[PDB]
Amino acid sequence: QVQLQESGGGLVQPGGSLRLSCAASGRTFSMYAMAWFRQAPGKQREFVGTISRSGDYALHADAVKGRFTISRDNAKNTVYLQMNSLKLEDTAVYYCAAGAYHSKDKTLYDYWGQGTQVTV
Amino acid sequence: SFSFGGFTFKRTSGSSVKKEEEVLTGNLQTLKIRVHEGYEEFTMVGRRATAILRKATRRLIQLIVSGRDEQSIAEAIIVAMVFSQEDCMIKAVRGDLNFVNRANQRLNPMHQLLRHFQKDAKVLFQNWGIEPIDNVMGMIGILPDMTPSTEMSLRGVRVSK
Repeated sequence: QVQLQESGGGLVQPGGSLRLSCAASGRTFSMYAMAWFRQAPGKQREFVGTISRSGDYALHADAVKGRFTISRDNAKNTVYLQMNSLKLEDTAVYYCAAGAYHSKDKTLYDYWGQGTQVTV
Repeated sequence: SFSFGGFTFKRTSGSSVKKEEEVLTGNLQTLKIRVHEGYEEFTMVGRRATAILRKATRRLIQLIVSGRDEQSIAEAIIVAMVFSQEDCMIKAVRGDLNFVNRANQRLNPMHQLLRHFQKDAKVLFQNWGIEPIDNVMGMIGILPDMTPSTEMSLRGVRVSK
């Protein structure tokens, strides 16, 4: 139903900022909860944040809360990830996901993206 | 057994003592409601939804709801919030409530609140409160925007799909 493609990655200096975007081409974008995951080199996928179908209630991970924001525009079928005060430890491939539930389980998300490289 | 909001209520456990209380709405309007004072368990049966309710004196404790549509789950939640008589629901009323419809249909205060939120329940869900949840088998969460969640849910509401 939904395809996902991410953009906005690249090299930034420590303490920089990068707003990631995830464009979706599907039928009912509004009826899908979204999330962002990240996979550091030599490590499994790590939960970053999730967001409600409306966009009002978001939830982030203990390691990015206060520095990262997840937002969505349901009129443009896009969900963005604000990245602030970036660290060398944030260097990883960031993934975009969609599903029915607002969760931290990578298995509950059905439609996934390709990933965009971010290097700090 | 009595009917409320199209749902059939039956007390399965607990006891209560009816007490008349004067409450103040969000639009600064007084109401005389019969408060069932005590702990009670109820079963709610509808055409498209079914739920189990747990309450105390003007406090909803647990609501496990199931249904065929996300709309049918919303119907059961609202009725449970109104039946709970919580202050979060009274203070979410935006306007003075009438006790007589246009076509002379007198209504009791509890049915006045039910019809007000059966119409628009954005204020009720927003200010009801959310709480974190634990991964329990057969029990999922649901947010004020009817978004299912395995991490958060409307306070005391746990959908059992």
